Amino acid sequence: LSGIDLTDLDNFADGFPHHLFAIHRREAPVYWHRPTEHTPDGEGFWSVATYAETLEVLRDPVTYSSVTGGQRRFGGTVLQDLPVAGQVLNMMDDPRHTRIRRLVSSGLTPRMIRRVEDDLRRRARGLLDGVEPGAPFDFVVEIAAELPMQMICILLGVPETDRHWLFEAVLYTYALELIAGKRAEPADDMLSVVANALSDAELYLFFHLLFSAGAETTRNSIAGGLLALAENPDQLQTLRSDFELLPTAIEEIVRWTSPSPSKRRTASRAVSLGGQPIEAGQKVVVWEGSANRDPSVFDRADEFDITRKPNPHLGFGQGVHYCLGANLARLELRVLFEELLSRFGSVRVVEPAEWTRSNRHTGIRHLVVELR
Amino acid sequence: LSGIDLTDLDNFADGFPHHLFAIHRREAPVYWHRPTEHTPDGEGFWSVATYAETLEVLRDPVTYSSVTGGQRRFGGTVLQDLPVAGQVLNMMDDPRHTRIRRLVSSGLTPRMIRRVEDDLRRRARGLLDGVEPGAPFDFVVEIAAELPMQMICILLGVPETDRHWLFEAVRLYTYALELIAGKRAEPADDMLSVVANALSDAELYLFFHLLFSAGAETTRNSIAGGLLALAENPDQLQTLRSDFELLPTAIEEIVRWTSPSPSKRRTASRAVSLGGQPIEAGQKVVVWEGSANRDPSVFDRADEFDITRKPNPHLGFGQGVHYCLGANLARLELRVLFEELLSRFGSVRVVEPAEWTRSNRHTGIRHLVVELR
Ligand code: HEM
Ligand code: HEM
Ligand SMILES: O=C(NCCCn1ccnc1)N[C@]12C[C@H]3C[C@H](C[C@H](C3)C1)C2
Ligand SMILES: O=C(NCCCn1ccnc1)N[C@]12C[C@H]3C[C@H](C[C@H](C3)C1)C2
Repeated sequence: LSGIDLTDLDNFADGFPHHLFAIHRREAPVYWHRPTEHTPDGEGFWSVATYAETLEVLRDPVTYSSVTGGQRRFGGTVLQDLPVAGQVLNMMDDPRHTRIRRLVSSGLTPRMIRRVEDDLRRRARGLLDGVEPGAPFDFVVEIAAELPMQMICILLGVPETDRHWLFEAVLYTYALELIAGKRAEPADDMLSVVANALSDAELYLFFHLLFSAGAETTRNSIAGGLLALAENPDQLQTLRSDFELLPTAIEEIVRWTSPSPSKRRTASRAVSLGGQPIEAGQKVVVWEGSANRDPSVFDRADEFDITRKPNPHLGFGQGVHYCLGANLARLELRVLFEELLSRFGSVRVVEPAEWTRSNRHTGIRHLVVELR
Repeated sequence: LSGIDLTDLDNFADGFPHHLFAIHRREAPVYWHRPTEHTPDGEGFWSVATYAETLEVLRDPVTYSSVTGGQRRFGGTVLQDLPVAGQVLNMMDDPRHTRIRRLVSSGLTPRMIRRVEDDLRRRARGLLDGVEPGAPFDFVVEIAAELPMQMICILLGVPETDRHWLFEAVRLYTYALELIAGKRAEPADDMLSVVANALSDAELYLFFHLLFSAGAETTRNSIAGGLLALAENPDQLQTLRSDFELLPTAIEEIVRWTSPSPSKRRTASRAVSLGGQPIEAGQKVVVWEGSANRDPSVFDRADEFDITRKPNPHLGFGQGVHYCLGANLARLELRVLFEELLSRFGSVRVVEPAEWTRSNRHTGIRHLVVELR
């Protein structure tokens, strides 16, 4: 561990480095990672690689704050200190977090869910209908990105005409206008619900939180799922032959892909974690991408198994900040794989996957496939 | 004023709308501007167009906070509330403001000012030597942008080889964080090192951008606007070019006239009256130095450009505790550029109408096509 820099992004250029986290889990489940030239803020942090200790952190939001602690001016939930701490739902503590989470949730109505589902089924059908069997194409650009971006446009009440403003961005001006329109005439969408309850800055952070959940996190689960099934063709065949297995399979996709593999917190008081003495103000990073392959908890943790049960993965978090979009993500994955696997039992990856170079997101930038 | 929206940027796309602000000074020096669809946050604000009241706000930083007030979560010094309030020098209050201000000015050493000056003189001479007389060219892109960007690169300690990251932004984020890390590893004789080695990466980046803004936006705009004004006033151009002893007075007039940073926001921290109106804690207050700088109660012939204007107690660099730390650097940029240009050229023709930036926070020219002879 002394020689491994978890802030050196070159270690993440080829995917999540499971082999380095095996070392971390074995040698030091909780340890103090000194800063290097790559480390945000020039400051060390506690690094947590195992499941039980990761959950200890997640389940104690008072001790392990999503805002700040000690004399630290601001923290948040990424390793770099950010002044947006406190001002966006994921970087918020109680009592404000409970209120705002209730407000956001109030906008995820049964009708919105059906609106998303109806659009997703039509769109996924159309996209998969236009695939040329056996012809190579980039699955990330042509399919994986499109579906969840349209979902988030529907949640945010972005008119169909204006969705180009969002896509081209993967903006501020358009979002502020969209925000002012909804204050003017409230509309039946989540951006309207939050805008008519907050500053424009807070609204824009919310906007980007969800644009990120779709554009990035959900897209990455989709592409990663296709790659995992491509690597496990026997499992692909089993799954396509009985979609009753799909909900269980989707959970394994999220555990395996862990698209959001790390979180930061800030200790608010002295505390002992994994036998280590944490001080008020210090940064703690948990690695759900490592917890999710902890062999203390998951049998054959380094194998993809679409039947895995139980599957208590931390891919959508755990506790008070648990992913509000978890079921939307599941719905995207379910519909996409129904339409894809109904059509195609052969998935060949024809160039090596190109990964995003990040320790905050595990994502595939390009995945060139042929479907038959 | 009932039919005027000072938050509608269509009103600022052609320069600062001096006509609207003459109406504002006449009708209601201080008044409550209701929000429109263009108004940040959907919230009204007090708008302050006259010199006396502008000055009064600037000079009372306890009442008129640069952070927040009342129950408001965060404010800052633009109309939109920003969560960077409290975390960058200009959006800070005492006691932290004083500490950080002194830190930053400790880096404006005589040797740094010399480094800037020696570079400026060389580059300004190079650039003007390169001009083809009579041939049209974009003064903003070719000259007015270049000089002050080089200045702020010197202040922040950006190696000449990495200066393109900044020019191409006007990728930078990533570069700035590596530059910050390098100043922590190996302290250098520059302003960024001084601040880095006294703060989070965020805070340092916000400081980096503050100075970057100061150079690439505000100083650039003074230079381009100063040339436009001289072009519009050719007799004064001639008088100036005959006697460079007039330059210091002229430069103050350039700053008054151009008012490159023509508005500021504050947040009231307590109940107070301004211009005979009651302000309550939490309420936004926007002052318009661009307007104050043409208030006829203070400036004779206020709507006329006069290079000899004395006195000239303009608010173009602020006033009170947040007064521009770069005032002498901006004046130096202006002085060298106009020495060098007016030495060579007594004829300045603007050949395409000026293209203005669309903003009520900055008054600046995006393109200014000139011929010099
Ligand atoms: C496969 C896709 C997704 C994954 C893996 C994922 C993962 C996560 C995780 C790990 C957290 C916990 C954050 C923390 O502990 O600090 C979270 C929170 C959150 N997610 Fe997702 N997410 C996904 C999709 C979405 C979608 C589509 C939405 C759209 C509604 C969404 C909205 C949210 C929100 C609003 C939070 C913050 C909840 C709170 O702090 O109370 N997520 N997500
Ligand atoms: C013609 C060019 C410039 C103009 C018109 C200008 C204008 C201003 C104004 C109006 C303020 C007051 C802000 C407030 O009251 O909220 C200010 C502050 C400031 N200026 Fe400039 N500026 C110019 C160039 C520069 C330069 C070249 C620097 C480089 C050091 C600079 C550095 C600063 C700093 C650091 C502050 C904040 C000081 C504080 O908050 O304590 N400015 N400037
Ligand atoms: O914090 C997140 N995403 C959390 C992890 C991914 N996710 C999103 C929803 N479910 C999972 N995103 C932002 C995006 C912008 C705006 C704010 C603050 C900074 C900058 C980061 C939020
Ligand atoms: O606040 C200013 N500029 C003040 C007026 C221009 N100026 C600068 C120095 N003298 C004059 N700039 C920032 C630039 C970035 C980073 C912080 C906060 C936001 C976003 C705005 C500062």
